[PDB]
Amino acid sequence: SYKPAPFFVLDEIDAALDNTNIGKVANYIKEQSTCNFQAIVISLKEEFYTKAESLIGVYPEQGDCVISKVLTFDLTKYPD
Amino acid sequence: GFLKLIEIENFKSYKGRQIIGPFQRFTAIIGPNGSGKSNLMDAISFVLGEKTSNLRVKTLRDLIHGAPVGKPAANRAFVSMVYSEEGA
Amino acid sequence: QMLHGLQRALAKTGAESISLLELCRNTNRKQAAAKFYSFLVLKKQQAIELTQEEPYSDIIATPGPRFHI
Ligand SMILES: Nc1ncnc2c1ncn2[C@@H]1O[C@H](COP(=O)(O)OP(=O)(O)O)[C@@H](O)[C@H]1O
Repeated sequence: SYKPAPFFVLDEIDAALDNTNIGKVANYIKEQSTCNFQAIVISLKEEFYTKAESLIGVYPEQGDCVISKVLTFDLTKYPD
Repeated sequence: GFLKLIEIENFKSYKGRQIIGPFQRFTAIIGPNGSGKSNLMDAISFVLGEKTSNLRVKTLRDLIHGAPVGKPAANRAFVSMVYSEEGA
Repeated sequence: QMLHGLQRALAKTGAESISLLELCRNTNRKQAAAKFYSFLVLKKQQAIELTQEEPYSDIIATPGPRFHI
């Protein structure tokens, strides 16, 4: 809020939380990202990115080593 | 404006050139353990520039694809971002 | 349970191509996300092959090696 960053990266900040706090931060970033900042996260708890508007899946693949592959998923065409 | 998308070459389980999707106002990167996802953030910091230790890596010749095992993909890596801002 | 649900889902048509969007035609957001993660974890166990080429389309699921028929 003092010195803005054009976009954000957030590593798993929903660490030990329950559904209430993750709902708090998700609602905050939904109301606050839309006109202040881009923000991208990594998570596992489904409600946090339930509020998301786009999703980046990655599938790892076997071989001599791992090769990861990208796919994209829309989220802004769904009810409630 | 914001960051549109990111391009990577021969860096942390990313063989060749693959165009990562355009970034909306709030997206997310989800996947199980060991899926190779924090490395995207590592590349973000790398093209922004930061010391190697915080990227869980040393000597910065291990960052190439295949180097942690011991056999690098090549001696050659690109990383590239595109910033999108208003005014087209 | 999801593996057997796909086993009957394949046998109804037999076109070896399961649509993600077809399964979530008449459900809410939460169960649709649960189904998406279900396809994800079934892909993880190497039981099924899922194809998606362009950045935004429906995901095509076909039986993999460990499909259990
Ligand atoms: N250049 C590389 N080539 C192949 N595998 C790698 C490479 N660098 C790291 N890995 C491995 O990939 C696995 C996935 O973890 P990592 O890529 O660090 O991201 P994340 O923590 O998101 O899973 C780890 O076991 C890591 O050691």
